[PDB]
Amino acid sequence: KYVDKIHIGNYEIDAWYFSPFPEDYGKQPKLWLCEYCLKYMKYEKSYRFHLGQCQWRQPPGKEIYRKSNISVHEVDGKDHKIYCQNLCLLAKLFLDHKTLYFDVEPFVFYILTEVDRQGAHIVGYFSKEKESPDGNNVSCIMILPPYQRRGYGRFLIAFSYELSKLESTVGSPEKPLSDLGKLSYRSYWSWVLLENLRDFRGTLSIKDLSQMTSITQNDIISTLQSLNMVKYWKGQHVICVTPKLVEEHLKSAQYKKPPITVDSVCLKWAPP
Ligand SMILES: O=C(NNS(=O)(=O)c1ccc2ccccc2c1)c1ccccc1F
Ligand SMILES: [Zn+2]
Repeated sequence: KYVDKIHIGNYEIDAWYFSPFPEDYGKQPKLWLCEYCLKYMKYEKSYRFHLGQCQWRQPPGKEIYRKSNISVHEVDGKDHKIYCQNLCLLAKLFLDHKTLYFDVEPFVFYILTEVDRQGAHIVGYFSKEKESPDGNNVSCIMILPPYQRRGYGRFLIAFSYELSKLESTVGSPEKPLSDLGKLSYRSYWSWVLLENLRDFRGTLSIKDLSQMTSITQNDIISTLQSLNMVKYWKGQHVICVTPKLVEEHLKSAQYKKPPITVDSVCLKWAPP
């Protein structure tokens, strides 16, 4: 009755949540998605026919990042409506709190792919309001289950701050965050802040850290609290940490997997 399993690329993936594909699509045992155009289909036969015919081998929009075989495409919801609606219905299978699937025009979508000889394979994405009244620099972020916990979520979170830095603005993801989203942002913020506290030497204040990283002061402060690296004095949070304790944290298991890093030399972007 609801869609409970999809086939995309060479993956079969079980759903985590309800997504409002049309009812007739839910009745089938699996929904079959083209991994390049994200068209959803009811039958293995319509899928195989589509695979032989569809000419797309990467997302639409502009390739604003490419380094080796990792790419990001910026897709404006106005310009590529059906692709963006297909993407938001795919995403809602894995996101409990996303509420927007059809009214995609106010958004831009950043699609992460891993490229081989056959084409550019979707890993995940984040959407971003073109104008955010609350200064959200991500609306929803989703990594398909077979790619989770493999460094791609860290990449996309960093990429969203690389956009904010080019916009000279701070930003924070829209709440609520998933359980894995919370842990991922906390760990990302902790790494970034701890690296800056090692590097600039050298009394940076919180407002300094916010300008260097585009992380809001509130998210810097909550992170520093979790790390016990702030004192409070006459109504003000103040950084309080030794170079040794910064190094103890940076040496922890949390930060030991080799990251896929955003190389800003490979990012081609200016404010929309
Ligand atoms: O797949 C994910 N997270 N896991 S991850 O491997 O990309 C990751 C995420 C953040 C990290 C921060 C510091 C050190 C290593 C980190 C590794 C993920 C899924 C949904 C939403 C956000 C996410 F980030
Ligand atoms: Zn297709």
